[PDB]
Amino acid sequence: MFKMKVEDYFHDILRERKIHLTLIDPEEQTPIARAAIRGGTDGIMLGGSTTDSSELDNTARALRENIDVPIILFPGNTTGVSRYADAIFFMSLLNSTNPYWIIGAQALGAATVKKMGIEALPMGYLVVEPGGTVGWVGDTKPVPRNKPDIAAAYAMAAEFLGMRLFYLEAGSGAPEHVPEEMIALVKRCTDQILIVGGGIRSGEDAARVAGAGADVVVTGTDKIREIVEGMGSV
Amino acid sequence: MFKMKVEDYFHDILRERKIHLTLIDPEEQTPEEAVEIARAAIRGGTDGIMLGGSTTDSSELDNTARALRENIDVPIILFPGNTTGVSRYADAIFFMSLLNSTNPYWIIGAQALGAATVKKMGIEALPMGYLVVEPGGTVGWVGDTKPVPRNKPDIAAAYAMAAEFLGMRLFYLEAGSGAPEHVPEEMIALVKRCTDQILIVGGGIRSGEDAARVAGAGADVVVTG
Amino acid sequence: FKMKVEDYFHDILRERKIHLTLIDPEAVEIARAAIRGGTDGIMLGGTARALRENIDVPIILFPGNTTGVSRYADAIFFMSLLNSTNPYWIIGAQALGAATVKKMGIEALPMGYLVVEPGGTVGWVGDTKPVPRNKPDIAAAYAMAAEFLGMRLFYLEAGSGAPEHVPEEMIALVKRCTDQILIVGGGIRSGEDAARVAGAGADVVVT
Amino acid sequence: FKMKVEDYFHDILRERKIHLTLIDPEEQAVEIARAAIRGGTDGIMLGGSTTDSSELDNTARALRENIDVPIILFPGNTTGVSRYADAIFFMSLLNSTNPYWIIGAQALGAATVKKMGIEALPMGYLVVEPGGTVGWVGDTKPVPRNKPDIAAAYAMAAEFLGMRLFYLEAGSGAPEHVPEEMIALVKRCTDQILIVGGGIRSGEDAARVAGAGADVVVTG
Amino acid sequence: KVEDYFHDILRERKIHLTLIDPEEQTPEEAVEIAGTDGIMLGGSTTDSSELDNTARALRENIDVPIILFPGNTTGVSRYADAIFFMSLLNSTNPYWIIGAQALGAATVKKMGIEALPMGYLVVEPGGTVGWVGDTKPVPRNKPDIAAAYAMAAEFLGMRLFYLEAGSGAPEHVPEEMIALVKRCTDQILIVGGGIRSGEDAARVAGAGADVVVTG
Amino acid sequence: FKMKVEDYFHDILRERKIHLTLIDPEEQTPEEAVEIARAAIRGGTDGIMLGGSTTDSSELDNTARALRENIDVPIILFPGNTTGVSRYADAIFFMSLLNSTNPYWIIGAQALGAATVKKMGIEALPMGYLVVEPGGTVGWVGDTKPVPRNKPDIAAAYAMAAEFLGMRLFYLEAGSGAPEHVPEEMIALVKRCTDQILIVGGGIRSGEDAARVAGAGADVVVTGTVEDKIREIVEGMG
Ligand SMILES: O=P(O)(O)OC[C@@H](O)CO
Ligand SMILES: O=P(O)(O)OC[C@@H](O)CO
Ligand SMILES: O=P(O)(O)OC[C@@H](O)CO
Ligand SMILES: O=P(O)(O)OC[C@@H](O)CO
Ligand SMILES: O=P(O)(O)OC[C@@H](O)CO
Ligand SMILES: O=P(O)(O)OC[C@@H](O)CO
Repeated sequence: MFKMKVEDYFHDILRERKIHLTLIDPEEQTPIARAAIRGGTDGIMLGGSTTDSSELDNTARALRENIDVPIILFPGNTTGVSRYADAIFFMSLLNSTNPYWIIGAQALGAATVKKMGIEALPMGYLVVEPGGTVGWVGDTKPVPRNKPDIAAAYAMAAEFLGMRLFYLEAGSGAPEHVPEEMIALVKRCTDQILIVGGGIRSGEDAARVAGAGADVVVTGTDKIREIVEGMGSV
Repeated sequence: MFKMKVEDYFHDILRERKIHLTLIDPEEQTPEEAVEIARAAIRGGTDGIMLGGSTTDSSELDNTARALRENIDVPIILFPGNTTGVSRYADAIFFMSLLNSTNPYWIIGAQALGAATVKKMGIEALPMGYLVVEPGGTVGWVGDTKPVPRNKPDIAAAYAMAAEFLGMRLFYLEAGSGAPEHVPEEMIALVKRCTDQILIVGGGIRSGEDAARVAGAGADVVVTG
Repeated sequence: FKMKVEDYFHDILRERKIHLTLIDPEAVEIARAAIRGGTDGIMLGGTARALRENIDVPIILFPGNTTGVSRYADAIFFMSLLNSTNPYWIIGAQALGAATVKKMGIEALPMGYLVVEPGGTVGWVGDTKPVPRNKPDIAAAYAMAAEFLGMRLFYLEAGSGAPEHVPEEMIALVKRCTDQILIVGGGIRSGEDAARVAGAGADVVVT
Repeated sequence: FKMKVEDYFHDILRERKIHLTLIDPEEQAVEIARAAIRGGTDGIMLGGSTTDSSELDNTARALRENIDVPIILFPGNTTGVSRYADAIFFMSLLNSTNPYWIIGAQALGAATVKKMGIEALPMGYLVVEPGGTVGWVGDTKPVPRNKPDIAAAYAMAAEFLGMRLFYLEAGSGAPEHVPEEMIALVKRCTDQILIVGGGIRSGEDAARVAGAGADVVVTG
Repeated sequence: KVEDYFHDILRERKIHLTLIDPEEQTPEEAVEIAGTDGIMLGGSTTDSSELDNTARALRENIDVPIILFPGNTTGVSRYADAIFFMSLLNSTNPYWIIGAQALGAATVKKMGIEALPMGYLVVEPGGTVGWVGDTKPVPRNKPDIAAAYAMAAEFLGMRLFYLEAGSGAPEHVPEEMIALVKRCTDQILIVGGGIRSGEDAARVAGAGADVVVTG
Repeated sequence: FKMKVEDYFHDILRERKIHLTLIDPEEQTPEEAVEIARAAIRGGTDGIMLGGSTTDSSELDNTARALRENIDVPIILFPGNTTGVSRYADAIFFMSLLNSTNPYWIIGAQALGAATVKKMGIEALPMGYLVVEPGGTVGWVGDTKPVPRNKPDIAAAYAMAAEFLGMRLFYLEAGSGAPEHVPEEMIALVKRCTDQILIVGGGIRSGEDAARVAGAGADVVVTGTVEDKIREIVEGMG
């Protein structure tokens, strides 16, 4: 459970340091969080995939009882809403060619998010030139790694549309994380909480990305203390 | 000129009454004539001048905008139909997403292409969800939309709620220029109940009676062209 | 509920036409009323509804999205929204939801899903071009293509609350052109509405 | 007298693999068919292009004269139908972003197929990286070679939709054939006749693709 | 020859074209159907051999041009005099705009067939081609949209423009819209749709249409 | 007094191949843009293309005005959107992005901008616009499926389709800053199949790039990213 707003919780940490989140997939796990908190994670991301909304419920239920960091929903589809979470990344897949992933899915799930109490964090979601499975399923045109002006352009548009958070996604298991240059440019152009995930395995991966401008660092694939150490090194 | 935040000005008015905006098209008359229309429209007690509604030459836009910014003291707000709808002579821009388009260009593409320009200029950006209702008019057709049916307010509410969650503080229920009937009072009423958005309404609003129903139905802002 | 619903269907179709009751999500009372009214099954579409249990007719999931899969059901109309303009509703959603259907035991009935004018809400959310009521040649064309692709079931959807049900001409023509279990829904309120649809060729009626 | 092509296929699959030879009507030649049967092909696939339906008819007629194995149409558009064939791969290009290649073209060509007697084998058609010309013309998002889970997802969806055959397409002339992992995975997940084509030139390529799970191998 | 055939006639009067469908009657019956100035052959995506025989049957027995009116790549046949090589402009599907055309271009070049560049626009309600073509029919109350497309088509080099109400359409491409489109471009303006009565033809032709098509 | 731009082209094409210099208004001021033009003209460029980006039309006008004052070669608009129209130009490439998956870039944008082009005096040159691998930013923004470099038949197919639809000009686009220009084989095939003024841009930096591209069949050569480099390029094309 988490008493207060997750968004204020984020600003609270950001006064002093950078934020780390651990991404858990229910299909893969059985209702790791505790280990990642012993490493120094500041929150648990839950979802990322299209899977039956009951393995989610059980994993979500199990977590809310036993951990004291926020559970934030990371929906890969409308199957990603669960009342047992503390907040949801209410995201738009901005660089999709399919309106379903941009606003369609979002419209169908809004009543569910509202009927429940869940805090909704507005987030622009942008796939970078590898992109992993989400890039493919999300019908995206991945942003080339050497075209940061494009990423920055979408970051600026997201902000003007009211999205206070921006997520640079290289896709799960990306060989290399989002380019340092791309992150820096986005940080230069907006006042958004800049989140970066994908391909971040080593503390050095975390140092480069954190140093590049990222306010938040997401990881799914202790390794965590190595990572969180890395993000402190800068 | 207007100097201060157009959004605070809106909230200032909303404490006491509902807002009215006049939509002028640069394509349809000369800059002098629009000032005439504008200056005239201020006599009714309009609270601002919306400028756009069409995809047209960005030089007529500039010229009409310049002429207005000099001669009126109410806010000049851009109502862009494309990236051609941006001008530094305006006080704010409705930075809008055409939510029920089947084409990503009208949802995020155009917005992405014009954002650097909007930031390079000083223009204040009001985040706005833009939703076309049946019949949808010309913008419905050009915008590659599936107009929200008039007997499907649940759909309107669904997109309005999502817009809010995405950070869009304003919502525009658009029936399109020359709409035979304004957006149904039912749709407006439901949308107002479900969100904490400034609910803007345009399309087919001609008479005071239309304005009484639409405003009375829940609309915080009414637009007439 | 043992066992195959497709066999349950064929067994009945030997003697009469099938009726299915569509429940939208918890009042068991509605199912039981329609079951003593002589319905042959419960369609469940928009979520547990473990409440059967209390029923002895099949529970068939009628999904509006990937959120429509539940292990307490007996079968799923595993459907493709054929006349959608969005690949998501034709095969995309189906591909993302396929593993769950296999992970559970749920029997999957292959079904073509076709929206007819006016199309209702499913037509709109589904990004469809509803088949016009005076264009049955199109309906038949899609029924045949669906069948050639292996879809043994075909669903003529006018959308919930349709002012008029699917045209009689359209139903008849599709049945003449294929060897499918022909389901028709939308706008069916009166027995007379049910008389037209049933008489025209429909093997299954939904209300 | 003549048996169905699907039944013909199952008869072989009881004992051994299955091989089909892909002929393009546009590119030339009953010589090629006759030659490939002496090698041990089990059938002749006819198509691969969107091209005039007269080059097809003529090639189909000539073939139907000189061989005793099935002629199976492999259509690139509604122009790929000819009454001189024994069966048609009635396919949906599943990972296309364009509804025309998924169901639209199929809807337009259906009556023509019905008017003729042609046996229609229901087949899911999936383009794998790199994808070749069909990948480009077909408006596809090729399934990446290290994302077999995606391939398996579509094989399962195809099956649930009634498609008894599944075609893993790497595109004509692809440098690498569809990966063994993907083939292995897709065969594990469905009870479909699993066809695999593209880039299979050497005997080793066919041994690997066959060994990985492919029930049918295609060579053009 | 066929484009010149057209310009010569329009000097004095308006052109009329008769639309015959190969699917709907036998070639003998088709030769029979043929004061019309030409025979259009198509309207559908249909068996491509029904096309060939009907074209042959036509090509021998008449002295007016047989002009292909393709609904898809199945619509090219070597026995015709000309082809409307057309783009379905207000389609949401790139296949009907340029995709099909690219797939069919080599066939047209391989034959000698004369290709007339034509913008093809479905107007409300639009009929079957509008539906199959994945169109957003131009509303009957928006001639500005039609004209905008007529102008863009012309700038792209399309000398002919076709205002389509759809086969069997209950009502006209509207009087007006034709007028506006004619005012705004220098194209050979073709109109089809539910033109049934002699009264309809006076209206459509008089309104600005250079060409009237009837099936 | 002034000559249409297409006739200007035909005149040069009687004897030699054409060179055009592509300036982006966003990337430098009008003063600096005049410098590029004037330098590019002392090297034998035959014209100045104006566009290349989706950017506010006030930088365009100012760059366009400044040019119209100081040079006597034609100013041709190279629009990236309807914001790419300026009344101060001599002609516009009225183009369709043929291998886009989005109808907006194929005809939609063109339809919304047509009234403006007609209302102004601007000469409209009909042009098929085809993005080749890698495609650059326009390939990405334009929602394209870039023609693979080993698929000249695809390029030729669209070139043939463009011509039949009345498009007298064809542009093979490798994208700004492309590591390598459009393949020779691809250009050759496109020239063999049509009688279009065949334009090629992208990745053309050196005189050899231009010699090879020119030699392959290209009637026209566009270059932007790179001042008297032009003299090498125009030399190469001889
Ligand atoms: O590659 P990993 O570390 O699993 O990252 C997951 C990705 O979804 C974060 O955005
Ligand atoms: O009905 P009018 O007065 O044209 O106003 C409609 C306007 O909201 C369209 O943008
Ligand atoms: O109109 P009813 O009877 O509810 O039927 C609708 C159903 O077929 C689809 O939801
Ligand atoms: O011609 P190849 O490369 O063998 O490929 C066969 C077929 O699968 C391609 O359509
Ligand atoms: O059959 P009608 O309604 O006369 O029209 C046919 C032709 O106009 C179709 O383009
Ligand atoms: O690589 P450059 O020289 O900038 O050329 C690109 C230009 O041709 C865009 O089409």
